[PDB]
Amino acid sequence: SKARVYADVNVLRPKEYWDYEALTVQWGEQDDYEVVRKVGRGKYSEVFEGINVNNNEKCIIKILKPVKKKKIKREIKILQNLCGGPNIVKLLDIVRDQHSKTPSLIFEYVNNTDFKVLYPTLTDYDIRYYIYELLKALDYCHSQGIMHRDVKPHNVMIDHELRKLRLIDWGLAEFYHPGKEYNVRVASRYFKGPELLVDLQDYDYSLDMWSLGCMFAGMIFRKEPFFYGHDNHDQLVKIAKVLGTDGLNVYLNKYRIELDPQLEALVGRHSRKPWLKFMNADNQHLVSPEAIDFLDKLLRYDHQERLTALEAMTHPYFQQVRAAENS
Ligand SMILES: Nc1ncnc2c1ncn2[C@@H]1O[C@H](COP(=O)(O)OP(=O)(O)NP(=O)(O)O)[C@@H](O)[C@H]1O
Ligand SMILES: [Mg+2]
Ligand SMILES: [Mg+2]
Repeated sequence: SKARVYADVNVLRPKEYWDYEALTVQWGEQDDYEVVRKVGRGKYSEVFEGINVNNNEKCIIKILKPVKKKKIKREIKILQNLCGGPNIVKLLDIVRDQHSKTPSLIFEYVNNTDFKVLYPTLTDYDIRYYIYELLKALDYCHSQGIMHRDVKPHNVMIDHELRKLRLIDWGLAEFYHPGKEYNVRVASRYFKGPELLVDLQDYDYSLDMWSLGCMFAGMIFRKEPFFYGHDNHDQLVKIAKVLGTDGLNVYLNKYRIELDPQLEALVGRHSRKPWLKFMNADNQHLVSPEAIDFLDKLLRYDHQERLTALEAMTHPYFQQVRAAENS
């Protein structure tokens, strides 16, 4: 399997672009940024709203926990490669604690509204606008040869009042190389695509489109997360109960994949369930034909059949967003 678009970006660019184990950090001043209040975390870090002492503006401080040094160089190099791209979180400085050399990443501050509270207030149009904005970041990162690999609502900051979106958290991201087998232990469970769960390691930028589709399905069906499995195996079973197992078997045999037989038995045999069977009172003001048509072209087992970020932004579903953007 190879990417259908932007497959040669790293191929054609200099080794330094993508050779992040060779990064050379040019540390800033740890004192310029002060911690004001904890806003998030990961198994990987502590994230605080900070203040830039030199100009008084809010900032974000991402204090990294001890991990192999390559993991830190990777996240930094990707941020520097994308800095300036549409809706890509801006990395402002990199600083360390003299004593422990604990690295902290400094970012622009986005005044986010938690998605469990924001998403449910969104109008149909806003959903369209925000997914469109998130698509600009994904088309931009794919075009630069990088997969995000952790597309999910906690990694999408929205300042609703400013109608500003930033695709944050490039900590799992990677440079795309035609033919490389990648670890499949990436992304959040609800957003893991079929290829991660069936162990197809030579995946590409299309994994991010499956993750975007799960976010979209959650928004229009008012159901978070939309594929709610307790562990990986179960995550593939929740997928197979919606998409049907005929499609899966087509898919497994296309790429020459034999599932683990216990997994294979959990999965079982399920008829495809049309999308409209999730339509209800609460979500019917959001489930029209274009939404379904669009969602259907994102949530496909075959990563090769899924829309690319570029195709997705031109889908008719986003016509009004495009026109508003054009005048
Ligand atoms: N620029 C930002 N503006 C506002 N809030 C932010 C910003 N960056 C990060 N946060 C918050 O910090 C949380 C975690 O930081 P993030 O950069 O996603 O992750 P990580 O520590 O590498 N975690 P994870 O998603 O588990 O891998 C997010 O889910 C946000 O709520
Ligand atoms: Mg995160
Ligand atoms: Mg992360």
